[PDB]
Amino acid sequence: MHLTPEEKSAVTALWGKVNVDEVGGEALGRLLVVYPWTQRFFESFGDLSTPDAVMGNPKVKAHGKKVLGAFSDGLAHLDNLKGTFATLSELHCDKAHVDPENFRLLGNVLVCVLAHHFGKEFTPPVQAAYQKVVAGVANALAHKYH
Amino acid sequence: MHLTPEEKSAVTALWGKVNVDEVGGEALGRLLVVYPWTQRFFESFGDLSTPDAVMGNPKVKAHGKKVLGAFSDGLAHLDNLKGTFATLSELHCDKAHVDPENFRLLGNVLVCVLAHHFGKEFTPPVQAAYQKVVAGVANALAHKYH
Amino acid sequence: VLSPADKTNVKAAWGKVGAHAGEYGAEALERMFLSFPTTKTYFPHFDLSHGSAQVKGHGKKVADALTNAVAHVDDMPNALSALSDLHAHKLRVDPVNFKLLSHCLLVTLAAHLPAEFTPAVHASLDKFLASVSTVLTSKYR
Amino acid sequence: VLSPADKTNVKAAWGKVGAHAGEYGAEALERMFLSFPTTKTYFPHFDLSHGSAQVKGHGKKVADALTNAVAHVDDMPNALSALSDLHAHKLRVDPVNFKLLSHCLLVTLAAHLPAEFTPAVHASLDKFLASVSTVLTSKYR
Ligand code: HEM
Ligand code: HEM
Ligand code: HEM
Ligand code: HEM
Repeated sequence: MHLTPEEKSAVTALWGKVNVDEVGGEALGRLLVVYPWTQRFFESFGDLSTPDAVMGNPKVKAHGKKVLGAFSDGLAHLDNLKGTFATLSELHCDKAHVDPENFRLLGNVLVCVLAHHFGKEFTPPVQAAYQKVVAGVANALAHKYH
Repeated sequence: MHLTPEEKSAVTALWGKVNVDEVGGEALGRLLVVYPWTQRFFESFGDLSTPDAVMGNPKVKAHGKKVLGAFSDGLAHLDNLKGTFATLSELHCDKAHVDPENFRLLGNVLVCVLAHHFGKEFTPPVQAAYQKVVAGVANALAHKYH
Repeated sequence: VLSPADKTNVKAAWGKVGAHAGEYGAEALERMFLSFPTTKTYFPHFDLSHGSAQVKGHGKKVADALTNAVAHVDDMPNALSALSDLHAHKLRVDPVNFKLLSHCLLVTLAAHLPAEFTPAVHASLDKFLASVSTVLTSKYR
Repeated sequence: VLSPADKTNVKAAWGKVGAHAGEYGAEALERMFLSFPTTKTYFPHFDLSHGSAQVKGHGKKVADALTNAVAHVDDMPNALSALSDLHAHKLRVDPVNFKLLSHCLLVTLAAHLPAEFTPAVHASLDKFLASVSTVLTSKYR
């Protein structure tokens, strides 16, 4: 996590405009749609057969909001992601058995979601800041795997 | 590193039995053969048209010894690979233009060469400790890229 | 493999790119240079400064090639043969970098086509770029 | 694309494995589990302890499939249809993991077939495991 002061202000300024509820549902739904293998964790979510069925699924929306919720908090402790994400890292490993590669896929989807939403405001340099952040978070979420 | 005293001792002890001269030439040569695209940096070496021409090429064998040497010395600063490879990291970026992915390809080749050489001795647990070192080395070397 | 729907999706999205392909190609490059600095090792000879004409120049060539693959979506291996040869034999770009550019291309399109960049289209465009990458890397060894 | 030389190299090497493929399958899994512990996420229902019959049994299964692949080296897509299906629609293992098992397999053969693990044979086996990986992940999306 080599976030220069200016990379950090940039992450923070944009994050101010985000509707985490909405972004969370979009990012998770889009993950399940672009990389359908990731659907392996949600067979209790019901119908994920088509894009509309995934995107509109009340369960996907609710889980996305949760995920992005934890992510936003992560954004207030950029200094200590590993600490911030420790119990969550354990849970994904030990209880949910989620391959950490899943965390990188979602980060990329999230980056595309932010670009989708902010248009021209998501400049090359802002993307570069967010690239470091999603990677920092995936790394923190994978730190307790064994 | 995140090596266990036991892991450190396993690494250290096997290395003591290594002929860097031979392992260095074989590791670099195998690289050029398995992943032919890595030859892009060694055109001045000559004829790398065949496994045979690669494996026999003295320039390859000699660069191979230079590489494993530096590697070998890094094994003595296993608790600060970053600082040991700082200048080498700059060189690779700024002078050689070597994509860090190459560091990972070699690392894996290195492990196959060790298994090749040590048979029985190169047990799952010993490979595990080596995998952490090669990853560690690759990361240190890529650390100063910008 | 690309399905009829995928093909439709791609021709549609790319259709909208129209005349901006060149510029979006340049932009995808800059995004890539900034986010994945390791990709820079392949362009030691370029001026990578912002608004670099070399980058502009290169962005257009990449865009033309993508545009050519869309025009020949049913015969990509043949449409891209020459480019597959160049990459395998001369440039020798490590395969992992294709994924990085692909990614930066998806970000660029998303940032420019909000209405078209639907989940369905996103999935189609991602499979397409993966297929182009596969073709370009097919003759590596 | 596997050259004829490759197909030759592969069949020879695998030929030497013989009655030991099962043990080599089990050993490759064990090495995978220790070196890349994230791979364990796919086997929560297994006893991943050393010498576990679940691991041993699975090792045989994998080894056998490889056998079958070498045998139909000319028609992999077809020889492994069912397996491609299973992985794409049931197991849904992330594609990155295939590279990890492939690597632990090389390491295992190298440690067991010294004379036979020449640079050219090493190159062929790698390409082979790569092709097998491509086949097994071809129906993912
Ligand atoms: C930025 C990355 C992520 C964060 C911050 C995050 C956060 C969370 C949180 C806060 C929970 C609920 C904790 C609890 O139940 O006590 C959770 C559960 C879970 N997460 Fe993650 N998550 C992330 C990524 C993912 C991804 C990418 C996947 C799968 C592809 C995933 C799979 C799961 C599953 C399967 C559960 C359990 C859901 C249930 O049945 O209640 N997570 N995650
Ligand atoms: C274990 C990882 C590696 C280590 C420790 C390492 C170390 C070295 C060292 C010590 C030098 C000597 C140059 C000098 O001091 O002037 C060197 C040069 C170089 N290395 Fe690396 N290297 C590694 C990996 C690689 C890989 C994988 C490649 C490409 C496939 C590569 C390409 C080069 C090139 C092209 C040179 C230039 C030597 C010259 O001046 O002709 N290195 N490396
Ligand atoms: C789908 C992805 C790609 C496409 C469509 C593409 C297409 C092209 C084209 C059309 C050219 C120009 C050849 C000519 O001179 O006519 C080119 C050149 C080149 N590409 Fe690729 N390429 C792709 C991926 C990559 C990647 C990922 C890299 C490295 C990060 C790369 C590195 C290069 C380099 C170094 C050149 C030579 C540029 C020069 O010296 O002018 N390419 N590519
Ligand atoms: C070289 C490529 C691979 C081959 C040939 C292969 C082959 C097989 C075979 C033959 C089976 C058993 C089918 C049956 O039970 O009838 C299987 C199942 C399975 N494979 Fe794959 N596999 C490969 C790669 C992987 C990888 C890399 C992973 C995960 C890291 C994996 C995860 C699984 C799992 C979890 C099962 C089911 C285990 C059980 O519940 O018994 N496979 N595979």
